[PDB]
Amino acid sequence: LTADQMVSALLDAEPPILYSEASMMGLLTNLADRELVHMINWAKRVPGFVDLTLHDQVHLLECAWLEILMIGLVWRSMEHPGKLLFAPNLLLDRVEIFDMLLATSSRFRMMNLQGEEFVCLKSIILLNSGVYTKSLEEKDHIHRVLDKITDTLIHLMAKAGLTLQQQHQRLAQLLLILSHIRHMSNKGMEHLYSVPLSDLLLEMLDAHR
Amino acid sequence: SLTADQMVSALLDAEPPILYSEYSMMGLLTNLADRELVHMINWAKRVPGFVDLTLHDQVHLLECAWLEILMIGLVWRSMEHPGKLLFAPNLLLDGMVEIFDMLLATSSRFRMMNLQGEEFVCLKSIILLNSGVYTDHIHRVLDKITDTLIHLMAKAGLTLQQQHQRLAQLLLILSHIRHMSNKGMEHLYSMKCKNVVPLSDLLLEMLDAH
Amino acid sequence: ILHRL
Amino acid sequence: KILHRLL
Ligand SMILES: Oc1ccc(C(=Nc2ccccc2)c2ccc(O)cc2)cc1
Ligand SMILES: Oc1ccc(C(=Nc2ccccc2)c2ccc(O)cc2)cc1
Repeated sequence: LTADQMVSALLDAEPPILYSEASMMGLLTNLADRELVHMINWAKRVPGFVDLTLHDQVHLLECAWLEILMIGLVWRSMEHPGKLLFAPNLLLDRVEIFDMLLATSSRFRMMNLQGEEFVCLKSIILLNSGVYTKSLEEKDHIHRVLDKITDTLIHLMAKAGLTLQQQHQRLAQLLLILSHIRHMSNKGMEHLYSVPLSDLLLEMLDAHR
Repeated sequence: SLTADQMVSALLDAEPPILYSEYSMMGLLTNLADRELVHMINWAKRVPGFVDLTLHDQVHLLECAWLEILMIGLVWRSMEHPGKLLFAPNLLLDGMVEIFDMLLATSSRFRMMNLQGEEFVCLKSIILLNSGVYTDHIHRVLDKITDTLIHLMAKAGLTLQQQHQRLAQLLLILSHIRHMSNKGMEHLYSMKCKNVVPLSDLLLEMLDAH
Repeated sequence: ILHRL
Repeated sequence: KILHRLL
């Protein structure tokens, strides 16, 4: 597929924004449980994901599901400084994880992240977060797709009028954010492992054990 | 104010030495890590832009990145020895086993990409400055290391398309290194509480920031 | 569950 | 702290 065609696919494969119904975590747990169903269908619509073996698909979703939930939250919370928009009817206020999420959303704001860039970063997380942990061609498949998303990201920056120096700088700035997203995810699941969790959410938690 | 070639030379120069295991398994690793940390701190102060930071910003970056920096070093040393991890030249190994597989998978990645030492020192610099930037000068330095990485790739006769792709697959490694670190510290904190194999004083302080 | 979906 | 000392 082409870059413009790749962007198009991700943009209308995009999951909807859901609404909210101890009680705080109960609401977030419920919200996350319904989002996961839409995430799975979104993942299957991510180009290259269905080409992977079924077990390889489960693994990628088990590793990245909270990352994907958090990069979504961070995106929704962009235009609302000092607050986190878990749902349009559920915006939270001022804990360490909360500060990091807020700091991440402020970074996207200051970088003025685009929706086309956002859907690429999210697809990258899906494919990359569990790409490492004989089966080597599926791994090579994911890399070639990751390379395609990379080119796609470069295309967008170049299309909007950015230097070759600015393209690689913004590329680095965005990809380094994912490191924090991974960090916020790991700290998040450490808290969730330590409010009733749903059956699907229990399975997602028993992949990080 | 430094050039790319000056940046690279400065980082290969401040490169910490490869230590040996003073020869229970985690005891040897804990001891090895503790000695490496002393060399890491002096390496950090020689990383361009780090000394310009507040002394309280320096402590913080080290507290967040120390295990990442340790693990990316291990992964680098284990490159030419697939299926095994080279903690020390005299300590080569074959709930930590999950972390081992990830470290092994990361080193296989670097070998498959044929990571260069000049790229390695840049990545290690990036980890130090980025892993705790969230929680304007650091960004400028991070941008400088980015341009520095591009320079190295370009100088090796690599496509502009190949540069953006290699730069990407390199920075996506750091996400895994972050992951391995977070999982590692979760394990190290358990061993402290279960009072199995004692962590050193400096290593205890590094743990009490997470 | 994830496999079923 | 020990970390501040070695700096
Ligand atoms: O069981 C839970 C509870 C909370 C979360 C989320 N946030 C946290 C909060 C604290 C720790 C970990 C995750 C979350 C993030 C983004 C969303 O779009 C929806 C829910 C997910 C699952
Ligand atoms: O107290 C410890 C024990 C082990 C480690 C290491 N990593 C692990 C391994 C398994 C679990 C947790 C950390 C490690 C990594 C790289 C080095 O150059 C030296 C030691 C560090 C400190």
